[PDB]
Amino acid sequence: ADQLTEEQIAEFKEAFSLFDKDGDGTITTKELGTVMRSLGQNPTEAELQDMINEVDNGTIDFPEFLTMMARKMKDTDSEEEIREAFRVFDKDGNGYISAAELRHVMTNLGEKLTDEEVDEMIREADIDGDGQVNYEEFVQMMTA
Amino acid sequence: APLILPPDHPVRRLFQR
Ligand SMILES: [Ca+2]
Ligand SMILES: [Ca+2]
Repeated sequence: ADQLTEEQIAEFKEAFSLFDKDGDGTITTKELGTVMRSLGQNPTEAELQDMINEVDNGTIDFPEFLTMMARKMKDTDSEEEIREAFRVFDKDGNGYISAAELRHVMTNLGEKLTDEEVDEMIREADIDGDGQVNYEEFVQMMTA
Repeated sequence: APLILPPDHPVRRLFQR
């Protein structure tokens, strides 16, 4: 649905090559950070190291960089949709999701499950054992 | 009539068992 425009890709290319010391087209972890800070963000040591190893020495070219930027777009869109869904699942707006609320919303979404199956999903996502699923437990449940 | 969710929606990915 949501994809990178030609304008964004061109800007990513200019930010990539602006901090590429050689003409190889492959930047390091340290150079990747400067690129990120030029794009209005501020990742840390581990974050930069996790990003560079997710798209494969510790160096990446632009096609791999664009892949990483696309995944960021995919993740940030999923993050808000999960945030959107939580407000929908939380029918009374108390900040928690009961088994009754889960079963009701699932019905409207063409998902007819037994009362036992609903209890299982709640039991599976309930970490602190309050009986209901809050936002933190909901994110882990949706991310998987 | 149930709601129609986009294929790239996390909720539909929750439908997957
Ligand atoms: Ca609730
Ligand atoms: Ca809980």
